[PDB]
Amino acid sequence: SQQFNAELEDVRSHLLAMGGLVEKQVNDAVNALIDADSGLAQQVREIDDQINQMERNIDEECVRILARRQPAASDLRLIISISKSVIDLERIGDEASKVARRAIQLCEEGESPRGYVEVRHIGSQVQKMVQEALDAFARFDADLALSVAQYDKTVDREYKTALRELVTYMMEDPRAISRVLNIIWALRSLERIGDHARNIAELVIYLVRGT
Amino acid sequence: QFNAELEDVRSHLLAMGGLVEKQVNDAVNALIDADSGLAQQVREIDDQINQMERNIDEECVRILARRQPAASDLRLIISISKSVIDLERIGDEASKVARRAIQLCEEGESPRGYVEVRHIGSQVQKMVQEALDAFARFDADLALSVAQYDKTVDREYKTALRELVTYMMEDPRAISRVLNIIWALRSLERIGDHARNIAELVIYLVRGT
Repeated sequence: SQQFNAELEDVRSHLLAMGGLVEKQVNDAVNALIDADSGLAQQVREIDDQINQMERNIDEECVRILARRQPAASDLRLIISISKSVIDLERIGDEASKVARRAIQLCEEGESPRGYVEVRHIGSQVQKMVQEALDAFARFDADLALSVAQYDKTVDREYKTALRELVTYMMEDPRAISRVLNIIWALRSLERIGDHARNIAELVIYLVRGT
Repeated sequence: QFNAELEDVRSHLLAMGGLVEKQVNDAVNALIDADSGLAQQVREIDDQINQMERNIDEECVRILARRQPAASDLRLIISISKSVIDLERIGDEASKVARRAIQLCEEGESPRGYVEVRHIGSQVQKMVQEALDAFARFDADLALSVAQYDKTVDREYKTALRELVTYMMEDPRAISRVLNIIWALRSLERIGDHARNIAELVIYLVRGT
């Protein structure tokens, strides 16, 4: 041991580094959509490969660590929280990358007459949820983690009311359907990003509380 | 010991996979046939699926508690735990398809989309069955064929969407019904990505990368 806990901090810090890269993808995707910025949107998709390769590198790392002799219960909880959470980070990065596709599409089609304030609002919240879940993991802080998980309720709630606004608007202005659907798909991806931040928070709870 | 609990966990996985395939089949059929009873069946199983997932995940964690496994054994258990998340996501997307089927029963049938739902639905159903069969037999050839087919589903989804959108502008009164077909199609495409994910676990376990 006891350099087993070095290699353990190394995989913890690799998680954090992945999370940081993914959080920046969320930031850039949202800005891309709002700013009708194709270049920024493409830059986000091109990161998604590095993110997938980070996830693979972390999974193998968890494998090697585990392979060396049985971990104590708390350590096992940590490795398990890491390997499940890189899946969440990967799915966050993939959703970011879908938002960036919507961004490009809206550049081609013209802006939606509705939904930008909602995208920005939900996006900034869900990006916060990601920072907080990572900060919570980084500090074994199951208090913060709990509130993240709880805030997901209000995000899903905001999503359903924005959907209402946007569907009823589509029925009033059918010419805008293609553009409104793009905002709606982007909002659905932002909601999922918040669902995954919540999952990573719940893993931090399990890690800390033991359950 | 490992061999025994591995077969235990593998045995629960295959049962879970079997229900989920039936869920997808029931949910696609519910939509095409306007059959809300069958959609109800999809939603019922979904609770069992989530149970199986939780159980299977606990078993994996206990197995990881126990030994010190060879790397290759760790890979396998970690991949099993991943694959049950995919199976749960598939189950959940099937439930969404069922919900859409119910709404459509209420609204009367959409003027458009059922041909594409049958088409994409049957392909994605096949992808799941093959992904699971490939996993059951560690057949990496089959796995790779599944993963690569996803691109054609995504392509078919994108052309279906374009045509359904333009149709909704030609006929605004169908908006609510057509949106339901679109949401269902979104779930099916998602089911395809999850079958692709399971097939890719097989490729990784067999070929390394």
